[PDB]
Amino acid sequence: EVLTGGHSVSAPQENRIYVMDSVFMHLTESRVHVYDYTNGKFLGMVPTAFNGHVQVSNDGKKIYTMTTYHERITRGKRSDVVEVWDADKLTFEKEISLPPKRVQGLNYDGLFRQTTDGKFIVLQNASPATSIGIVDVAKGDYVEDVTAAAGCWSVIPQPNRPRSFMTICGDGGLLTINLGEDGKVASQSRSKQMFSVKDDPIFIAPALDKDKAHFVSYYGNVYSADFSGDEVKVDGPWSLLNDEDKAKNWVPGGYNLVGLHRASGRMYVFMHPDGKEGTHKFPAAEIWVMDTKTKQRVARIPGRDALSMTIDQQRNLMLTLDGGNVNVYDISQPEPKLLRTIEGAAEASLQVQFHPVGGT
Amino acid sequence: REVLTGGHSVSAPQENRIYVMDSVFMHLTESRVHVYDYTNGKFLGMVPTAFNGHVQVSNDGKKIYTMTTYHERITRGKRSDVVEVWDADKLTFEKEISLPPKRVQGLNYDGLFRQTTDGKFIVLQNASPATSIGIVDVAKGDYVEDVTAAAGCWSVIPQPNRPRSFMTICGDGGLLTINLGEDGKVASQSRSKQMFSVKDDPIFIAPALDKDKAHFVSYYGNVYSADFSGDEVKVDGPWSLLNDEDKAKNWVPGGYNLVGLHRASGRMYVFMHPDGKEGTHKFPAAEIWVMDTKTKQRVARIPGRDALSMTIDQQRNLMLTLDGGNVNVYDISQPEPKLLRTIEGAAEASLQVQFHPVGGT
Amino acid sequence: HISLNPDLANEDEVNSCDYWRHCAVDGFLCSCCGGTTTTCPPGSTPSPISWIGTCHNPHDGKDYLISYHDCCGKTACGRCQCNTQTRERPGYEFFLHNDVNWCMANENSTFHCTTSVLVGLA
Amino acid sequence: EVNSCDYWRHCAVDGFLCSCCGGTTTTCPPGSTPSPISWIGTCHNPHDGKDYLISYHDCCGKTACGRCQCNTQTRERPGYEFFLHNDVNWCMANENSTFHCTTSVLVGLA
Ligand SMILES: *NC(=O)Cc1c[nH]c2ccccc12
Ligand SMILES: *NC(=O)Cc1c[nH]c2ccccc12
Repeated sequence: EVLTGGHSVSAPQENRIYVMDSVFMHLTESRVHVYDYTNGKFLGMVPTAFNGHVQVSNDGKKIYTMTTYHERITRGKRSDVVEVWDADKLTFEKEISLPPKRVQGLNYDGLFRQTTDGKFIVLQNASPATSIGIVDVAKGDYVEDVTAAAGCWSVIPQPNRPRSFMTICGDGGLLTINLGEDGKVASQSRSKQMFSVKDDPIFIAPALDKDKAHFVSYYGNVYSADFSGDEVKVDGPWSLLNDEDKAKNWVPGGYNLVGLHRASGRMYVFMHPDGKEGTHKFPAAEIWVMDTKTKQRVARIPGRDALSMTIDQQRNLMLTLDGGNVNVYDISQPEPKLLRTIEGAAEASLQVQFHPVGGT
Repeated sequence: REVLTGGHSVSAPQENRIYVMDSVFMHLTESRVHVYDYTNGKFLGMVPTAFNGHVQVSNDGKKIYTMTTYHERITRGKRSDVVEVWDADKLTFEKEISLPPKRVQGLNYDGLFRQTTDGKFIVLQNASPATSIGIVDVAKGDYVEDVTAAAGCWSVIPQPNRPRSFMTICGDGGLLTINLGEDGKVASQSRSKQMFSVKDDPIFIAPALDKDKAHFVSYYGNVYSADFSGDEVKVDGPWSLLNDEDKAKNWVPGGYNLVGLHRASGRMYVFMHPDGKEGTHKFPAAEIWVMDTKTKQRVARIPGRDALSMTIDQQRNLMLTLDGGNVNVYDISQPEPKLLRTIEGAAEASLQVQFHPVGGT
Repeated sequence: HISLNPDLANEDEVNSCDYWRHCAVDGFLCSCCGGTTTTCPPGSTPSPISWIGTCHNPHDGKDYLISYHDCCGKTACGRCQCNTQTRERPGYEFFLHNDVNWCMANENSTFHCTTSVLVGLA
Repeated sequence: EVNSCDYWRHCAVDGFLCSCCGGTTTTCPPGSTPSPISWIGTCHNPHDGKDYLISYHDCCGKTACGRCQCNTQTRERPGYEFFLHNDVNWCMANENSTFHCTTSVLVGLA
């Protein structure tokens, strides 16, 4: 026998999921673990140094990582980068230099995103002053720094436009940025106030439809941003809670804590009882399934102590993640059905993602 | 009201400190040294050591030396093997000394990263995979040159009766002695007669080191010795650790840094387990045996607590043992060791603990 | 006033995630890492910036402003991990937010440990 | 059975089994590089009763796989018999020496 390298991942792209392991106890050795959701098989990994972030290109061909290096790890010059990796060979291809202010923090989806057309990576900076950075993938360059987004946080792409995204601002409204084909800001707009920052703060994680996004609040309300036009129209609140729910103080909690099944309009939310100040990141006692058209709950199931989720539209799947274990659900019907649990998928993960299959 | 400040020294005095080298094998690029107070189990601080660090304390007690590997982008880019000098009391980085890119990457046996008795030279194992011994001039902050005479040999046993001499174990079953000049280059060398049969009675590399002799234990529970009191090394052995009853139950040594010598008494400490056979030489200790090396008899046996590595302090008559995660503290001032406490969770994956030096001139 | 002076308290109390002033700590308590509540472990550097908030002191019944500075430039301490969230808010209220590395502007941003510095009455 | 530390070919593995890491016994996980050098073990085949030479090449240049850690020591010897020794990183001479996992390559009969 002869040991060989150069091999590709053994399972088709459509089977693959990506568990971003922060490895917080040893955060300089964060990595992405690649699994087959159909059978729990470990397929490979991508190293991501200190507090990596990850996404898969919309066309499914590449993995993008964002990380920080120093010449001697704990001393020496800092280098913040995006890296492009081949998705099938799990090999490094190119490094894109960033200014030394990329966000260092937990793996919310909205810190490291891309335009719908896949041509630009859109990332959150904090120095601690905030701005949004734009990377041109083809050119391998940082091309724009959106200072208009000062005091805002996170990136919500608009799936109905090629190079548009929104961010949540300190006024409780949304800033929309439309990039030109060069990755520079082509236009922008600011919504009316959507939510009260002081009285009903929202979780940043969107339940993202093709032309609208929903957000849940610390108190269990729902707000919406409709971007079917150039100007975003905002509304809310409606409550997730009926009177019985209120009596037990049910509220949302988690990190990447919501999802939307676009074909049905069902929104999935991690919930727990006995809510009070300080419980907004508690593990899920239940997953609630909400009909966003009727503004009413349709189902509730055990939460398995999950903290983060993600949805695959075309196979009607939901993954949930408790920090270490990934649960795979069929959501083709209103009540989710648990298919399997992948144990020990990570030591400290708050983010799982499917390999994209929908193309650009 | 309050202000967070840095620049502080370790809170407990040097004589209370021990160093647990945590390989963190599951995340080996974030290995580190954990500093503990052995008197009370208190965590005192730490030194980061990147990929598969090694550590020792300067003989004078002022500095911590680490050896590690960096790459420009960790898993890609140019390699830099280094020794770093850290202040022991501030646990701060002071200086990097560049090494050629072949420092040993491996488990933390003491003999891979040592110093001359006079403290002037760091003496380390290289493997490219060709083996040589590297010499670092601490005063100059320089790598001197490879000791190429040590090809086919492994590990460094300093001679505590000479300022700048050490030995290494060779693949012929003998010992090679190297005497450095004041510049850290080889001034002279010598080779002993065969001490042990490599094929028939391999020894563990860990020495039970006295001022002028070293003892080694074998995979089959024999004891060999190298006496370096005279001009050239005199070798002998085997004598057996085992009596008939021991042999009948197949007791043999096992572990990593698995032996120790209490110099003033001549007591040798060794981790042992029953049902020995091919492949059991790294098994955790069922027992610690205490041998009188003059009488060649066992004087005590106590539970091993699944220990794998140990170290001895001559100045306080102590033995530490380590099971990979927990440190046991023993008083060895009498033939039977007495367990004082266990420090739980001192490391995730450590095979080496060391005292901060006190005295020792 | 023992409740305001952690160095005078039982270490077991101060090293607990339930200690009153640790009400929005996400990270390893520096007092378990070779430092104290107000001193970085040896060889780690205070952050010049931090998240902030108020915590209620049940011992004297008053509310205090806390600054949750980090110590930086050493790898993760690993001891006494806390994830308390009282009055914590998302990154659109950035200085109340604790899911970011408050070592982010240090000379070396590697996160070592975090603590709770008492600024004064709220 | 091949993902178990007790599989007969794994008799001198100190490391993570590459077959649990997205590779196989004779192929590195994607994006990890074989070592040109290795330690060697002599392992007994329980089926045919014969001893075989196994070459424990590593896969390198990615951080620790963390799965299926083994520490078997049949016929393993210290570093003065260097190519029988498994307490060193056999990635040591690779372009990137970071250790990922260990393979168990059948060379042939002893
Ligand atoms: N409070 C802190 O600065 C520690 C902390 C909490 N979340 C993260 C994420 C990345 C690095 C450090 C972090
Ligand atoms: N078989 C191997 O190369 C894995 C291994 C076993 N011991 C060590 C120590 C350091 C690095 C890699 C190691």
